[PDB]
Amino acid sequence: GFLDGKRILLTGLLSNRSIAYGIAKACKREGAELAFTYVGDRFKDRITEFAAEFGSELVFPCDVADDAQIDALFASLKTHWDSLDGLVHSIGFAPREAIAGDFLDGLTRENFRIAHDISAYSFPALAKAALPMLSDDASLLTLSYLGAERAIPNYNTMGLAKAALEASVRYLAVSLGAKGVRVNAISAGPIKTLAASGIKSFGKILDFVESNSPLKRNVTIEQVGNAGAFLLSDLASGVTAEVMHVDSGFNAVVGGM
Amino acid sequence: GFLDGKRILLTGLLSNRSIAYGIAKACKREGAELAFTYVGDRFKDRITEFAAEFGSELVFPCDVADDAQIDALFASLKTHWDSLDGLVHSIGFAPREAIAGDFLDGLTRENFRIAHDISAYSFPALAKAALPMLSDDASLLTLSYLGAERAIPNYNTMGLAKAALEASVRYLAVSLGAKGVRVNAISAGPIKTLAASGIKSFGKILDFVESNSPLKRNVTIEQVGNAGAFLLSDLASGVTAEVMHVDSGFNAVVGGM
Amino acid sequence: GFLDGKRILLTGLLSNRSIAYGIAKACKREGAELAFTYVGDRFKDRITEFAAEFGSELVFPCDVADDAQIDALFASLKTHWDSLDGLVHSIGFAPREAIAGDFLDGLTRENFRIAHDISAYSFPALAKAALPMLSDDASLLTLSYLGAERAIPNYNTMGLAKAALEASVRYLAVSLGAKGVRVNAISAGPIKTLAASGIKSFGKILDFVESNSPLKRNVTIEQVGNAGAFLLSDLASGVTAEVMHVDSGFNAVVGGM
Amino acid sequence: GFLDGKRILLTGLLSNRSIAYGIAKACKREGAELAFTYVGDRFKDRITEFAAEFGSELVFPCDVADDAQIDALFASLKTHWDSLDGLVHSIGFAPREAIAGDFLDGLTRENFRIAHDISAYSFPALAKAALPMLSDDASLLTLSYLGAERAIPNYNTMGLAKAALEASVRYLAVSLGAKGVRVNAISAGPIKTLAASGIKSFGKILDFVESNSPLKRNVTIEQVGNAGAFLLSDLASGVTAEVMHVDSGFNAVVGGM
Ligand SMILES: NC(=O)c1ccc[n+]([C@@H]2O[C@H](COP(=O)([O-])OP(=O)(O)OC[C@H]3O[C@@H](n4cnc5c(N)ncnc54)[C@H](O)[C@@H]3O)[C@@H](O)[C@H]2O)c1
Ligand SMILES: NC(=O)c1ccc[n+]([C@@H]2O[C@H](COP(=O)([O-])OP(=O)(O)OC[C@H]3O[C@@H](n4cnc5c(N)ncnc54)[C@H](O)[C@@H]3O)[C@@H](O)[C@H]2O)c1
Ligand SMILES: NC(=O)c1ccc[n+]([C@@H]2O[C@H](COP(=O)([O-])OP(=O)(O)OC[C@H]3O[C@@H](n4cnc5c(N)ncnc54)[C@H](O)[C@@H]3O)[C@@H](O)[C@H]2O)c1
Ligand SMILES: NC(=O)c1ccc[n+]([C@@H]2O[C@H](COP(=O)([O-])OP(=O)(O)OC[C@H]3O[C@@H](n4cnc5c(N)ncnc54)[C@H](O)[C@@H]3O)[C@@H](O)[C@H]2O)c1
Ligand SMILES: CCCc1ccc(Oc2ccccc2)c(O)c1
Ligand SMILES: CCCc1ccc(Oc2ccccc2)c(O)c1
Ligand SMILES: CCCc1ccc(Oc2ccccc2)c(O)c1
Ligand SMILES: CCCc1ccc(Oc2ccccc2)c(O)c1
Repeated sequence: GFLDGKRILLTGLLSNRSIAYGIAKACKREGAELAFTYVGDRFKDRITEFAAEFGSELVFPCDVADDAQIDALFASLKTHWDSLDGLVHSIGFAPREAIAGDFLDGLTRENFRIAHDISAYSFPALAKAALPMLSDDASLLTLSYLGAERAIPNYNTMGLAKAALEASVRYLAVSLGAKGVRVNAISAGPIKTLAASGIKSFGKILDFVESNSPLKRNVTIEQVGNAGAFLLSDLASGVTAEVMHVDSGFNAVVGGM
Repeated sequence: GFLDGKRILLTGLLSNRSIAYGIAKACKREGAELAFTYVGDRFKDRITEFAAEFGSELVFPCDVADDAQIDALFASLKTHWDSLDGLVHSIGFAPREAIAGDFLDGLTRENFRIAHDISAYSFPALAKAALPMLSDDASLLTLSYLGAERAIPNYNTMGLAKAALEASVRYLAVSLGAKGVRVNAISAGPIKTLAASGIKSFGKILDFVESNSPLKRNVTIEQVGNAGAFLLSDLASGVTAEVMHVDSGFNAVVGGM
Repeated sequence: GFLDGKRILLTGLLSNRSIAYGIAKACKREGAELAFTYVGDRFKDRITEFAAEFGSELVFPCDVADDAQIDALFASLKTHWDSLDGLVHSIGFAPREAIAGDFLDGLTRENFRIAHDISAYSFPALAKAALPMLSDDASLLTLSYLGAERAIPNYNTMGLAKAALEASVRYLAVSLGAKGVRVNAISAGPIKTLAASGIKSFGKILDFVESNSPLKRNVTIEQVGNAGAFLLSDLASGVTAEVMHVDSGFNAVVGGM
Repeated sequence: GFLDGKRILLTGLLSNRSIAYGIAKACKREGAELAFTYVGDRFKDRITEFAAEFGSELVFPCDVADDAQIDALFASLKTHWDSLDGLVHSIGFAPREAIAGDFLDGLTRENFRIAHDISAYSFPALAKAALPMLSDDASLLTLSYLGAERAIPNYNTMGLAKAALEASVRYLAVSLGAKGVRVNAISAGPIKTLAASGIKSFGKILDFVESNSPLKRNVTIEQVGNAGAFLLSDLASGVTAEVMHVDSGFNAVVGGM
């Protein structure tokens, strides 16, 4: 398939409901060879299974909060893979206050810092840290959300991280485009994942979108998985710096009238 | 491949440099079954060859300026294909004055009318005219340009057609999304085609883009072809109402500084 | 005030609820000198009153559908005013089918043509037709709507006109910016006017916006009037090609969740 | 004038070339009553003059890096002013590496943190910290740049801060819009200020924009000053969550072809 022989490092695979999960399936299904990351020694076992399920024996710890691990990650990886062809950044986090209720009520220098550190900075951070072993046709891909461009209830500080993340996509594309590397983001629709547990009335949004999206249905990690494989592949060799909505077209309407 | 067994009607195939040409290759290459259109009886012979080259024997006249032919087109087609799975609208035109030099100098109620009739109206026109035989996973795809969103020298009235075209994409996605139909547009970078002959200093733009695009190179009909196949395919089953830039990332920078 | 001595031609003044009405008040209130247009001989009397109410004795017929009247308009005007300092385009229209119910159900080559002729073409049409007597600090201003950028129920074909109109703003700004002329558009929120009678469930939208706008209220022609004066004024001497939302911030949220 | 009797706190006034300077002039000129901030005890003297020049005797230290001073600021201010009617955030900063040369070359967890802390977080930070004494017609205004939406050479990490800042504008508008408070940003064109010294080839950009802007000229702090007075005033009572370009229309074109 269109990923035959491509070596892709996937982050953010946590459950079988993870967006990163559907992207692994879609990649494996297209010939890709995969490697994975996890956070903390207490997940080391779960990711090892998941990796086995995709014929991979490569699992690496990486707390994107630690310069040390990010650097360790690519040193380790280097001994197994000669070069890297794809990196998937499926990483987000915000203190629980910062994504609950009133925007200003959850705001503090600390929450802001953390949400931006982990959800925004980490993406170009990993990029700089892969630059060395990246290939010439290589493709980076990150996940984002409509909340970066429009005020969504409860999203709050996540909204700002995501705006910064999407700006980094553009600055990455320019920085790495010289070397033939492409950088893109997918803007996904609401999908019930672990991370999604912290968005109160997530159920309200999900229902709303199913009512008003042009396609009148919710998206799935397979749909998102499928678009990602594309962007990671050479079919998308003319596509860099894009932010691609995959949300049954929801961004495009004004719903509920 | 990801288009196995899909039946796709392609318009705007004129030369072997046409965008519609690269999209046919990409589709055929992915298992698609193709049908084509042409304008005027004096091209009837050329399109028949082209169709042969993609294992097709289906060629149909269609001047999108004529309600008659647009209707004839889908009546004819109906006797061969039971249903339609994909339609590609690769059609643009503007009187030569309207895309030369000063915007206001080429402006006249007549030019405006024509450019909008042919380049914009025709897309949803064809859609209404296919609605009857369209399938449930069907996908519509049109071509557009960055000049719809930013003032490009010489583009002029084409700029306005293209803004209207892109708006129709959204209204189409809503109208047809109920029936499971997806509608999308690709925003292509500068490609030396016959239509591109009418843009003076097209050579200036093309050179500029090659200098300043993040990927530092120009796009090709194969790159555009490849993205189109994707959008026409069920890989993009979560993607509707999108306008997808395929231009080495050019929209995303500010060049020449 | 900030319009002292500026001579401004206003179109689209039909009732005392018209957007063009609130812009006249705001302009007069700021020292402006006004002139007005009307359509058909059977409104000649109403506009004459309205003009009196703003200390003006200048009323001119102009069916923007007729090259003749558009030209007559500025010939006439020229004998009274030596030069023009501001033009307000407050003109929209679409056959009733084209803004009712299903998008595709109201679509016909004829409706499309008409809505685009009157709502879109007319703006740059008038501009070319004023170019001769326009001054160096002159400012053009048109009205638009959020339906140009996102699919709104019932808006339909008006959506496409408005996208083309907004593109013309950019091409105008480039064309006339050389001569010091500025061109801008205001994107207004829902306001109960005569034109708004043709949007079924306009009452539904208006209520929705009042519920979900960040400011939690609907806009008024005075609010729109006030922004327009600004754009027409030399306060906005650094502002061209802008599309300025004036809608209690509605474009910026995702409502109803 | 349109700011008669309004009490506005201005930050970021550093030189007579400051953007905040032109906004003070424009505000004073329209009837406003002003108060100012400064950073560090070694500027205490300069701001005191500047404040005298606008008939103000209110100057307050505020390192937006310190929770302490931000809180002190509004406690102090409270004893002089009963309530606040306008706040201007004219604050930006990034380590010199982060805005020099290659994006990835200037990237470090620390630079990112700092640029986001000072340029992005500080705006809603100040807002929460003013909420108590803010009035019902109150208006917040921040400064931003086109680099938030498109990759500009050298801007780099500033690009991301600015994207986050502009997202905060939307989330602010929603949070404070309930209480009648409006929140807006101005996207300014290149202006030779102290902060602008750190952008290498700033002179290249400034020249480029003067060549290609629709108005064919650069903007000035008076032009920006004038737009800001507007947004701070009740003329803009229908305008919240907007990001208003003031850049001779530069965002709207594609230059250099
Ligand atoms: N759920 C949705 O609807 C949705 C929509 C759009 C985007 N997203 C985005 O997609 C991404 C994935 O979220 P998800 O929905 O698949 O939920 P998920 O929980 O399955 O994925 C989140 C991942 O973030 C990882 N992560 C958190 N902190 C980390 C750290 N300090 N270092 C490294 N990794 C860390 C978690 O381990 C987890 O694997 C996120 O970036 C999120 O913003 C989710
Ligand atoms: N080269 C560029 O960078 C570029 C970018 C974006 C979109 N396009 C678009 O793609 C399409 C074609 O591009 P192209 O470069 O191959 O131009 P092309 O001239 O080489 O081919 C386009 C085809 O549209 C045809 N056409 C004209 N009138 C028609 C009608 N009434 N009915 C059906 N077809 C008609 C033309 O004759 C031509 O065959 C157009 O829609 C154009 O707007 C070109
Ligand atoms: N209410 C809304 O929310 C809203 C929002 C944005 C823009 N508008 C726009 O502002 C303008 C008018 O709004 P309105 O609410 O006052 O509608 P209105 O009907 O109350 O007044 C608009 C005027 O345009 C006039 N017009 C029609 N054909 C004309 C022609 N050939 N030449 C000159 N004028 C003509 C109408 O007759 C009417 O007098 C239109 O451009 C419309 O698109 C309305
Ligand atoms: N120069 C331009 O072309 C331009 C264009 C668009 C936006 N801007 C933006 O406008 C704002 C003002 O910049 P400027 O161009 O007027 O230059 P400026 O130097 O005159 O203003 C910058 C201000 O930021 C202040 N500041 C820096 N660190 C601070 C801190 N730790 N705490 C509080 N205040 C601090 C400085 O004291 C200074 O007063 C910035 O936010 C900038 O991003 C500048
Ligand atoms: C609103 C649903 C969309 C969405 C859901 C979950 C998301 O994942 C999060 C959310 C907050 C913090 C960390 C990760 C997300 O980015 C986007
Ligand atoms: C730089 C030229 C970009 C471009 C070239 C050809 C294009 O196709 C045309 C051109 C003119 C009229 C109608 C359709 C186009 O849309 C855009
Ligand atoms: C919710 C309605 C918004 C709206 C109302 C009236 C408007 O003015 C019209 C309406 C229909 C046709 C032509 C011009 C408008 O543009 C937008
Ligand atoms: C490129 C010119 C536009 C611009 C110039 C100076 C600016 O001010 C800065 C820049 C970097 C760090 C801190 C403040 C700015 O935001 C935007």
